[PDB]
Amino acid sequence: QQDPDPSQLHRSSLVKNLQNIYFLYEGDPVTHENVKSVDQLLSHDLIYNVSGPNYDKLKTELKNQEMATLFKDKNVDIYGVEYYHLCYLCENAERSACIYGGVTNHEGNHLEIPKKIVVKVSIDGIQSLSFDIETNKKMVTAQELDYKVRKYTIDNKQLYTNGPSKYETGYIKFIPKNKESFWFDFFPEPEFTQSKYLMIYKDNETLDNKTSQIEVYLTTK
Amino acid sequence: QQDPDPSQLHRSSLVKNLQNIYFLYEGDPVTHENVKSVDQLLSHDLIYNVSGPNYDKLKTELKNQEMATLFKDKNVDIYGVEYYHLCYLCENAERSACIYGGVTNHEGNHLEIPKKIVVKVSIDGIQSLSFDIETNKKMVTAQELDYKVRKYTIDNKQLYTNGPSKYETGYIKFIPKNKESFWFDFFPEPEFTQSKYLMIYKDNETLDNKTSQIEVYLTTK
Amino acid sequence: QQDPDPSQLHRSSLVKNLQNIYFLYEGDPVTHENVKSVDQLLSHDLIYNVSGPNYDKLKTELKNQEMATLFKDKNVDIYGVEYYHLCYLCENAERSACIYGGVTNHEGNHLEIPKKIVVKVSIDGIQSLSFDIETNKKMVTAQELDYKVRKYTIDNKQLYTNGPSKYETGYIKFIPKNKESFWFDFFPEPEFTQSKYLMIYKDNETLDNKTSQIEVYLTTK
Amino acid sequence: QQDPDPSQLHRSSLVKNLQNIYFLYEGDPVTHENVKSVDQLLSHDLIYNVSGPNYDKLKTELKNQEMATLFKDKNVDIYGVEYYHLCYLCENAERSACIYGGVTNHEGNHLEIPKKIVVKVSIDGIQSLSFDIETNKKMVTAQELDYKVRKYTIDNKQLYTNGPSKYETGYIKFIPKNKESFWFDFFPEPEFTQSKYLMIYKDNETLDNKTSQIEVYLTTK
Repeated sequence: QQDPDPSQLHRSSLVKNLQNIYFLYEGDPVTHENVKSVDQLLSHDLIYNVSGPNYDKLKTELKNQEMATLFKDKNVDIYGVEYYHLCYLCENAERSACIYGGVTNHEGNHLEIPKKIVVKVSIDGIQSLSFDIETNKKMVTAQELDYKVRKYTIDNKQLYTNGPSKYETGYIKFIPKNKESFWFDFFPEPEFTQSKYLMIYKDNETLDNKTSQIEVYLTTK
Repeated sequence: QQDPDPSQLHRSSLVKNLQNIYFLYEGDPVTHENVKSVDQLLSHDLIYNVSGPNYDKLKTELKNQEMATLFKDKNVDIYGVEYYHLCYLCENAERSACIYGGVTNHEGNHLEIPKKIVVKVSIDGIQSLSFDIETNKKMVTAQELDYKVRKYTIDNKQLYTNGPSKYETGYIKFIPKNKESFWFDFFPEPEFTQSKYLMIYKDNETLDNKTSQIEVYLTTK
Repeated sequence: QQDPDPSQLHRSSLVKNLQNIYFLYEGDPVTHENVKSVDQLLSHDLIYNVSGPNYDKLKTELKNQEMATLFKDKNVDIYGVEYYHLCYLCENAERSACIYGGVTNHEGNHLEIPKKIVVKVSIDGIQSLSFDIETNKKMVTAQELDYKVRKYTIDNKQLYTNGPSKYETGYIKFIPKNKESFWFDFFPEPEFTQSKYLMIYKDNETLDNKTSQIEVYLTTK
Repeated sequence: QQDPDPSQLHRSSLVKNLQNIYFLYEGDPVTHENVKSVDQLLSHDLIYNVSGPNYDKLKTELKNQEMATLFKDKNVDIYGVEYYHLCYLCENAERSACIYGGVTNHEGNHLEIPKKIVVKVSIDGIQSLSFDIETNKKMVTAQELDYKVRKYTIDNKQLYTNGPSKYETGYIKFIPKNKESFWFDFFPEPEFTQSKYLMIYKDNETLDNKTSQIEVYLTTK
């Protein structure tokens, strides 16, 4: 998925209700360890009886029925950026949260020593700096890492606010060692929803954290 | 409103998902001072551009169009028990909260010193102890008084928990000076939703707090 | 009930999307004979696996838990005014229909030949129209008779159109023999929902069709 | 669409509620000629003030923001398989219908005489039948042609029933003179929703009806 050409990046200043992007990235992510599914709603999601602040039932929509049946009877670890508005999990659940992807096998995936990852960060075409992020998994979802990056960038250089952004465009690029690199745009469409926007994590793309690489590109104005 | 015949109270051991009542009275209420509505969905509701931890638009459903148009353009104070599940306010709002009633005119309703109200509590027929709640309004909603009552007994007598209750039945009774006593059952029907249950606050019933009385009847059954 | 003051009646000229009331009463009602409930979502409702043009699951919301368990294991006949928008039944049902009340015991309730009931229509204080409706039930819901009456004047006197009504106010008055008269206002509040408006049927009010009388009062403009 | 691998096809006998695919193709399609969008909910959709039975507001979801804006101000023709369950268009619309794609420019896309297209059907490896479908458009969406192929095989060869299908697997393959051939699975995943399934039409794929071929492949258990 070679890189976006300028015109291909969503312009933050046309976005309406941009704060709903901020709330996803400024808050805490959903994280659970050594859990196993207890039901599913469609054939391509799995439902977990886990709890966090604001929820006690968590649904994740994966790539298709084959990925879901895969993880269904497996103890896994989860790390997702959740939403509530338009989250659908069970007719009787009043405190549910939803994510896409963020699923990995627990058995064996744990790192005693946490791998630190360099985040090369560019602005208006020049590298302005970098920062490290850390993960405890040998094989991590690209989602878990895109979040740690945006959370840091939000609180350190105001990537998102409860309001307008400073940057016009932005995307994060995951350059695996092995195949095709791939990117995510930091801004949604003018009129969007948190659930449609997060579909970027639905592919459950997981990648070797010792070998991969992370680049971020932003523009001002 | 004749007091509950015993076969008229809801049995807690029959409630599915009773923990959803717990979250309502254990968490903080929604409060705003001297605010004005900015819109409405239906004729009997009012929408406020106000914020709290998980929302930034708040809707109150009042008794009928009459009552909503009565407060529509007034500066009011809001004291309410809010819900998110099944809360509908606007097609574009992704961070909404909803309540029933809880509205009092702001201007001239403030007490300079809080008024204590004695709350008598009975368990299996015996007067077991009294505690006080407080309010800053001369005219307060039964709702504000009911929430403070239930918050205090959830954290001190374990009225509710994330799971079953010590108690089989319970209700709170208001005895106004000027008129008819009324009461609210502390447990919903077996299969309920928080929005349906909170409708006890829809009529926006308000009391003179200097002269109101509160009694609570709980059974251990 | 006390007959309505003109100030109590809703002015149709104030209604937004009045055409939503038209579709309810121009369309076929939902009817089924000798059936029994198979489930329920909440305690005040009953679900029937019965079919019509556009649905294969039908939910009826009754007065309270008491009334729903009263009819839960009985063979009943159903006669309702249904809606789709905001109809909630089951997470797995994509073709649902919803009504309020309209439920009657089937055993012994059928009449050999239809019982005709006269409907007196006053327009602006002058009663120069009479028409009949008929039912196959000895104890019929007000709902059934009311649909009957509104369907007839929608097509005969243009009570409703896909647009405004030539009538400003209008209401139907049921007059039982033995007990209390009561009425339904033909127009809803300015901004409403079909689900909200149809609650006039939730109490499942049933009467003797041999003896009950019907009057309708409309005002032009 | 690389032609399907036998393991890539969805087996109809695993599907829960296959009748919900049946009602989409046995029912009439939504068709409108020379209409112009009027609004939009999200950037990738367009809403049309058009009617049909059961609806008076129609929404189509296209590929993305660029596609909605391409047709936004255009007079277009619409031909789509509509759904109601989980269709959202507006907070005030109680009668809406939704589709994916199905949009073609109106201007000079019409044909004096319907183009007749021969449909090649194979069943378990042998081509046992050919029938004709027809379109009035020069450039027609694949959606429109699939609808006609399917309405035909439902009514004549039992492709779908209010119950299971006579076929275990099924797909339709489109072969455009020029570029890449593509195909659609006649069957959904086991637990599905109509809304998710119909996304096979979201990309609004369109082809020249004079030079595109339709081929149908079915297997029995």
